[PDB]
Order: sequence, then C-alpha cells, then structure tokens
Amino acid sequence: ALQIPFAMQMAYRFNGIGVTQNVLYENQKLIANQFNSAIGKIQDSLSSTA
Amino acid sequence: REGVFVSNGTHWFVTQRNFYEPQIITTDNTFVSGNCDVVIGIVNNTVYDPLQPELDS
Ligand SMILES: *[C@@H]1O[C@H](CO)[C@@H](O[C@@H]2O[C@H](CO)[C@@H](O)[C@H](O)[C@H]2NC(C)=O)[C@H](O)[C@H]1NC(C)=O
Ligand SMILES: *[C@@H]1O[C@H](CO)[C@@H](O[C@@H]2O[C@H](CO)[C@@H](O)[C@H](O)[C@H]2NC(C)=O)[C@H](O)[C@H]1NC(C)=O
Ligand SMILES: *[C@@H]1O[C@H](CO)[C@@H](O)[C@H](O)[C@H]1NC(C)=O
Repeated sequence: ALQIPFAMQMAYRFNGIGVTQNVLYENQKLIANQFNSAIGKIQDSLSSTA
Repeated sequence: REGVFVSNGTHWFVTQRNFYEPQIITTDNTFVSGNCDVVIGIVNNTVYDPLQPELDS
C-alpha cells in the first residue's frame, strides 16, 4: 500500500474516465459537497426502505 | 500531462506514477488550466521552457 493524498487519487480516477484532471481541482468543493449529500441520501434511504 | 509532481526536498520534478523517473518540469510535461486562486494545495515553483533558450541565443 502506497500513501497518496485523496485529492490526487480522485485526480487519477477522473483521468481514468477521460476527463482532464484540472476539472477535479477546479471543482473540488462542489464534488465534496455532492459526495457528502449522496452519502446522506444513502443513509436516509437505507433507514426507511426495508 | 502524464505523471505527478514530486519533490526530493528542494527541487520539483514530474515523474510517472508507477515508477520513479524524475524529469525537469517543462511545457512538454504540463498543461495550463485556470489560475492560482482556486486549486487547493497548489505550490510555487518555476517551469523551464525549452523554447526560451533557442530564441534568446
Ligand atoms: C534533489 O535533486 C536535485 C537534482 O539532482 C539536487 O540538486 C543537484 O545536486 C547535485 C549534487 O548531488 C548537483 O551536482 C546538481 O548540480 C544539483 N542540481 C542543480 C539543478 O543544481 C538536490 O541536491 C536534491 N536535493 C536533495 C535534498 O536531495
Ligand atoms: C506563491 O507566489 C505568489 C505570487 O506569485 C504569492 O502571492 C502573494 O500572496 C501574498 C499574500 O496575499 C501577497 O501579499 C503578495 O502580493 C502575493 N504576490 C504577488 C506577486 O502578488 C503566494 O503567496 C505564493 N505562495 C507560496 C505558498 O509560495
Ligand atoms: C495539509 O495539512 C496541513 C496540516 O497537516 C495543513 O496545514 C495544510 O494547509 C494542508 N494543505 C492542504 C493542501 O490540504
């Protein structure tokens, strides 16, 4: 296992889907907020729909 | 463009992800995008341009 800052990891991941990695860095806060909201929505969905 | 920026403590190089191979940072390894007021963790350095010396001489 090799350490690597999570931001650069997501930069690699975005590169992996044909999106210039500058997109992530220029939009890091938006991505973080969307991901947190998605996690919250998952928490809500599991707690209600058996 | 390909690889990541690393530093041996004093100087900055750009090297491929899977195998260390430091190279001098130039316009052949980096592409410009945006400005310095948005990126998080962006550092300061100088990027040597291959073209400058040819025209200077
Ligand atoms: C980081 O690497 C650079 C590049 O080799 C080192 O600077 C060079 O050091 C050698 C001596 O080992 C000199 O002969 C070169 O002239 C230096 N390069 C330049 C551009 O001046 C630097 O010392 C390294 N830093 C550490 C902390 O290892
Ligand atoms: C990187 O360099 C820039 C300048 O190229 C630095 O920007 C300075 O920021 C301070 C703090 O607001 C200002 O007072 C200076 O006027 C800025 N410089 C210029 C030329 O406008 C920046 O601080 C540097 N950052 C690092 C980490 O080295
Ligand atoms: C990295 O973490 C240090 C604390 O260890 C903090 O001072 C610094 O601002 C952080 N920089 C970035 C780009 O996350």
